[PDB]
Amino acid sequence: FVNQHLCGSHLVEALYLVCGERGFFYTKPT
Amino acid sequence: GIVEQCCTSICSLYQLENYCN
Repeated sequence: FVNQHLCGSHLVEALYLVCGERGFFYTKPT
Repeated sequence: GIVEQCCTSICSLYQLENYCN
C-alpha cells in the first residue's frame, strides 16, 4: 500500500482509500 | 496527528485505519 511521504490532500486521499465509505478524521499542526 | 507519521516518516495502512470509523 502507498505510504511514501503522502502529505495534505495526498494523505487525505490515502486515508480515504483505506477507509472507504466508513468515514474518517484528519488533522494537521498549525 | 496522522501527518506526523505518514509525511514526516513512512507509515502503514493499519495506522491509517486508526482514524477510520
